[PDB]
Amino acid sequence: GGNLDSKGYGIATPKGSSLGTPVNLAVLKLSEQGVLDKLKNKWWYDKGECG
Amino acid sequence: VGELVYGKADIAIAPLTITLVREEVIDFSKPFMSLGISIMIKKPQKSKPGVFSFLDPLAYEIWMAIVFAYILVSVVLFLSARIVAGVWWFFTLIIISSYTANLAAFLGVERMVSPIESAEDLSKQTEIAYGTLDSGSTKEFFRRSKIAVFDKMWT
Amino acid sequence: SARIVAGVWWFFTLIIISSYTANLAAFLGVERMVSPIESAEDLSKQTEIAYGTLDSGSTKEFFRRSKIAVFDKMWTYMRSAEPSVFVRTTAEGVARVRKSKGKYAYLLESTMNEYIEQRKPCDTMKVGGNLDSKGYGIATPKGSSLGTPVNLAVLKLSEQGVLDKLKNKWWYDKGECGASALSLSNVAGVFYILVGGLGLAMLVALIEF
Amino acid sequence: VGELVYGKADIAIAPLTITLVREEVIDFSKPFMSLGISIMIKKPQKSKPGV
Amino acid sequence: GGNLDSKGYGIATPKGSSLGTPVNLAVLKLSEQGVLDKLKNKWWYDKGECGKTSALSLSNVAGVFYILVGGLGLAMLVALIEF
Amino acid sequence: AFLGVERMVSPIESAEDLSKQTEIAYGTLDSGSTKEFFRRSKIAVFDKMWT
Amino acid sequence: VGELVYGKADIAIAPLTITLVREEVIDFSKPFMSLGISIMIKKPQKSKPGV
Amino acid sequence: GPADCCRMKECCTDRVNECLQRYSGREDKFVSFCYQEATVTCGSFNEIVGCCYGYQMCMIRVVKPNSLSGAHEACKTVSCGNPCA
Ligand SMILES: CC(C)S(=O)(=O)NC[C@H](C)c1ccc(-c2ccc([C@@H](C)CNS(=O)(=O)C(C)C)cc2)cc1
Ligand SMILES: C=C(C)[C@H]1CN[C@H](C(=O)O)[C@H]1CC(=O)O
Ligand SMILES: C=C(C)[C@H]1CN[C@H](C(=O)O)[C@H]1CC(=O)O
Ligand SMILES: C=C(C)[C@H]1CN[C@H](C(=O)O)[C@H]1CC(=O)O
Repeated sequence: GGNLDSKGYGIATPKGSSLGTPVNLAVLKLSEQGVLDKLKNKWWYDKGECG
Repeated sequence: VGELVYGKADIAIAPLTITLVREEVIDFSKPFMSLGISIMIKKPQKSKPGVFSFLDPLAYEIWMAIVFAYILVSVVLFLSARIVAGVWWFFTLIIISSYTANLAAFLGVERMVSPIESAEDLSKQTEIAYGTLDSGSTKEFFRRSKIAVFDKMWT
Repeated sequence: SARIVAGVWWFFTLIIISSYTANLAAFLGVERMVSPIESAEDLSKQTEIAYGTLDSGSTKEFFRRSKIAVFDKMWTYMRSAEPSVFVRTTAEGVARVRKSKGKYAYLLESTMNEYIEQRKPCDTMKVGGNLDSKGYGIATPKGSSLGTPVNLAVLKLSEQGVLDKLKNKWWYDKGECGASALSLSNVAGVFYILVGGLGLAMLVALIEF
Repeated sequence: VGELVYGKADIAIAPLTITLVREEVIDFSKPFMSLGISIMIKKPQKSKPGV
Repeated sequence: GGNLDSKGYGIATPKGSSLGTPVNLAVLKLSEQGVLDKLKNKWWYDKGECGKTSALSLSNVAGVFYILVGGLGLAMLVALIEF
Repeated sequence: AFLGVERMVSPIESAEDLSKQTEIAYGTLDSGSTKEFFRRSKIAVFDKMWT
Repeated sequence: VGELVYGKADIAIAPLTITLVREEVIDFSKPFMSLGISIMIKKPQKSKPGV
Repeated sequence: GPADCCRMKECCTDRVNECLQRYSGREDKFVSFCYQEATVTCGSFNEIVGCCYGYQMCMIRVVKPNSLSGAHEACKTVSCGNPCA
């Protein structure tokens, strides 16, 4: 069946940390470049043992 | 989250679900992965064709119609006969050929049955027990859920 | 003498009925045929079906800035192709999909696609998965006081299911489009000639007696 | 985005896609809806096959 | 059929020109990088307009029609030799 | 169905098909121009194969 | 190649693949033979009919 | 450990030059060899391109035997072009 709710994971940083915005823009860049997709496909599917 | 608040760690990288309670204390980067609470069960053995897989390649309408046609031809013969036997032969010929071909297109389905098609159905039955982790965002979701179904499930 | 006649005719009608059976099997195979387009890649692999995006916006820019192969090739094709595959509005693009007899494909965000797919005349559909995974958002000027309250609010609405219920309200609930084998029509004709034959049979039965 | 940057509007609520280019100039709230680039065609019709 | 001989084109430069070796190394780079391949595919194949069949044939049955008419011919023959 | 299955199946067409399946392992020499080609290759398919 | 650069041999005649890396160190004559990277597999068994 | 651009370039020219200094009079012949070694030592974003391509081409087209010093001095400021392609 479908999903009960729709949410997402995330990288967490202390409030007012200097790393926060760089991390965010990094996640965005990785998102558009397809690095995240390729990564999930790497770990989840590509080596997939079922069929 | 704790290590983050109390400064035992500068950053947190993990399958950490974004929640309002965590967003109040910490900062979440834009989500790097999408997910949702879903249901996992044991895959059933194939349901087997059954006898209905034989009535699949020929619609019920064609069976009813061929029966009515059969008795109609019978009552016609009851009352010259050569063209009846010929037309009937042509008819049954076209039908058996069409069935053979369509059956060939149909083959096996080999599709397994699904006990539960959605989350609510679990709420409607006590036969299949279900549960979540001892802690985490899913359990907390069920706990705080003000929605009818999820409320019942949590109860 | 008559024996070889019956034999030859029997062989003839045998091969013919067998051949008919087989060809019919091929046609039902044609209806059984799947996957005209199963993926974004297939559009990249074929030049027969033209495809395009909006004149501007995040999709076109995604294709422009994309360094990954398939989308790159697609962008090259789209920019180079004439007449322009780009449309001014979403409704224009959809209209082009409807008018093109399936010769034109429209690249648009999952939302708009699902919504139009749920709207009459209900002649359009979304094929395959999504090219990329992203989301919408409420935008606020940098350093505004509204940012954190708005964010926490969107989170609240998310966990409360308000967003879900809202989409279900606007997309599906108001949707006018609604939620195997053995064609009856094809057999209907042979049924008609059957009834006709029985009619002629009654005719002969009457003229005799 | 322009109205927001040049301060003619305090907030923007619309199907605005999150992009790195937009995330650099303005601030995006956590996504309230998920989507993706998808392909649309005309559904084939098997109706009225005839005799 | 196949090709009669196997040869190639090339970029030509005057003997002792400074451009020769740079041009050569450039062509090698483009070759290995797949630039030549993609270029050829661009101009030749990609825009190529010339690019299985469920349809009827009257022809396949024609042979059996011929053997039918032949059989009827033999039938006429036997019918004649009898009478 | 049997007769169909016999001819219908195509084991391999091009390298891309090799890239798309994990069932049939594939490889090159320990050294030489081919391995180096795959290594230096920035082209999608060959890149994937090399990885 | 080594023997050619360091002068242990005056010429090299062999199935030596032309590469830019090798063209930088040595001089290649026009190609005397054409080739390309290709795929080799085991040919499927023709028939094992039985009754 | 980022390799930047400029550091890579100045490294490239420097290693090429220092290498070509070892071959006197054969300088025009060994340009590609020394460029290969320089690309190895300074690293490259694209293996085929090398540390600085435009400098390599400039050297190849300009450098004549014994003309090393002036040729390099002229070629080291030149645009490297696209390091990714
Ligand atoms: C633009 C990209 C950087 S991205 O979209 O953020 N990340 C890509 C990644 C695959 C992804 C894409 C989309 C989503 C996503 C998940 C949920 C939602 C809605 C339904 C709720 N938003 S929320 O953030 O979970 C909530 C707690 C308010 C909207 C978008 C989550 C992750
Ligand atoms: C594995 C655990 C306990 C974590 C992982 N994700 C959820 C979280 O990030 O809270 C938890 C799972 C869950 O709640 O079912
Ligand atoms: C509908 C339009 C013009 C908007 C909506 N989202 C995209 C955006 O955020 O620009 C645009 C669509 C697109 O680019 O495909
Ligand atoms: C047979 C060998 C080891 C040689 C022949 N040509 C390639 C070469 O010139 O490097 C090598 C094979 C290869 O790596 O494909």
